[PDB]
Amino acid sequence: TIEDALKVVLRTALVHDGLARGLRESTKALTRGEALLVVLVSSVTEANIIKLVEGLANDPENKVPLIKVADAKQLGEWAGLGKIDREGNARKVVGASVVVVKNWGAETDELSMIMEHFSQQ
RNA sequence: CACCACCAGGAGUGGAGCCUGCGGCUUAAUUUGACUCAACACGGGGAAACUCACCAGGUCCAGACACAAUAAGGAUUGACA
Ligand SMILES: [Mg+2]
Ligand SMILES: [Mg+2]
Ligand SMILES: [Mg+2]
Ligand SMILES: [Mg+2]
Repeated sequence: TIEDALKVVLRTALVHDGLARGLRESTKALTRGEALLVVLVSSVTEANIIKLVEGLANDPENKVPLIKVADAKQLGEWAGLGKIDREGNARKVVGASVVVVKNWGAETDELSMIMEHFSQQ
């Protein structure tokens, strides 16, 4: 439970339609006040998705949430991309790089837990 | 036995001009069914479009669902001039 509970803050976020999944979507979404928590890959390739979304979320005003995690293929199952098959093993999905969140669909204590790790260590 | 037969009759039709239905001819198409009574102002069929089925052209999917493929560093949709 050492900071891999970001799945459950994302999973309750999806049920209240609050993930602007996708490089195009996220970049559009976080170029407004919608940017509420952001999740990034470490690096996929060629370093420029890494440059681009970081510079937009590093604006000179308060809107700087940023969380740095591992490769994208896991991350799509960490978000909602449907591969349930009513819990069956089959992965029919792809992996996203940048998920930006709006409104997080919840009141979770893990939601309480997560920002504090984002704030204090 | 019977004016969907005759008798004694009446009013006609068949002639004419138009209206309408069928065959034919023509047509890109002149959509089609029904040929004695028991087909032919019949399909309640008096069709400008629609009806509409025919002809000449142009859109759309309104091809459920399942399994594969594709694919959030975009599977696909819409459009101003
Ligand atoms: Mg006459
Ligand atoms: Mg007729
Ligand atoms: Mg007729
Ligand atoms: Mg037709």
